[PDB]
Amino acid sequence: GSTLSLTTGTDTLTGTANNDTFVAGEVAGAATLTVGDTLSGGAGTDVLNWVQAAAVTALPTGVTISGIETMNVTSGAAITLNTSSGVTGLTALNTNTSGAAQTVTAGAGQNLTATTAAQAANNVAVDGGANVTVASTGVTSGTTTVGANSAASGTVSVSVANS
Amino acid sequence: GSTLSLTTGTDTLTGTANNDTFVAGEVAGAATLTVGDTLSGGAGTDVLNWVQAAAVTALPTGVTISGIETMNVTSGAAITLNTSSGVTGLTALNTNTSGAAQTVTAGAGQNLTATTAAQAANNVAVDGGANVTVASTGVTSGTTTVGANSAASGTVSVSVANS
Ligand SMILES: [Ca+2]
Ligand SMILES: [Ca+2]
Ligand SMILES: [Ca+2]
Ligand SMILES: [Ca+2]
Ligand SMILES: [Ca+2]
Ligand SMILES: [Ca+2]
Repeated sequence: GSTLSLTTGTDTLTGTANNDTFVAGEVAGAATLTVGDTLSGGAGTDVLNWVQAAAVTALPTGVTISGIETMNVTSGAAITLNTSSGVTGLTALNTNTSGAAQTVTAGAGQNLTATTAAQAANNVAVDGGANVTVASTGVTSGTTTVGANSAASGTVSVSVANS
Repeated sequence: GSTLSLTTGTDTLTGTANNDTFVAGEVAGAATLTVGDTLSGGAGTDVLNWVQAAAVTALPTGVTISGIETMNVTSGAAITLNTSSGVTGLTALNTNTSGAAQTVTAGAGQNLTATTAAQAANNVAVDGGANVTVASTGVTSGTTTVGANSAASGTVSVSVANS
């Protein structure tokens, strides 16, 4: 497939109907998933990689992801996002912190996986989704908490490591 | 092979499975190894050249280097990096200072070489790696120190010149 890059602007990106991958990285340390961004996939080998130094905070205004099967979200700080709306066609959501909190809610139909390194006193909380997986290492004080607001459609699989 | 250039953005670079070389220089004196950069090698003639006026500090968030055999790191200031993770497939790490400190840790299986010109009162400290080599010139006050925290798998070979 083809590889498509988001900018610090408003992007209107449309995939090849093939193995295509969407990059929502940084530009000068400025986020590229931004207001009004609309992304569209085509055929079923579609990936969105969202990577940011800054904390993920929510989906930004007017953003719509569609036809993209896998969403990877990685932050230098906390993640807080909800994906029960704006996002359609998403089978797999993977969220990644190292050393800060996570507060994620997925739509049913989406397999959530919340990987967290060096969790320390930070709290993971996840909700909704189809199959959920929590994978937390370096844990300490941190609560892990699943389905407190909305249960999973499928299986829960927490795992937690402490040193 | 083919020759691939990193930008001040998020790069998704994939080698030919051949003699390919990856350039991670500067753009306006802004680093090109940056958040979310993912690099991928293929076959075994793979080189990453990372060159920066600014001190090397750590691998940036979400960066994954993979399938790349040789990593060259050159800085106008200090180097501090650990490569026992994030980097996979790495047989050779070479780090280069001129007139500032070095604090490097390599994974076993990786041959470390820490070359330092005009060391002066700056301290070299290295750890881990397979074969390690320290090559220090213009030395003065500077301590040289190997395996204080983790020994080498193979041979140590320090050499130190003072004027
Ligand atoms: Ca597609
Ligand atoms: Ca954008
Ligand atoms: Ca698709
Ligand atoms: Ca880059
Ligand atoms: Ca290659
Ligand atoms: Ca290779």
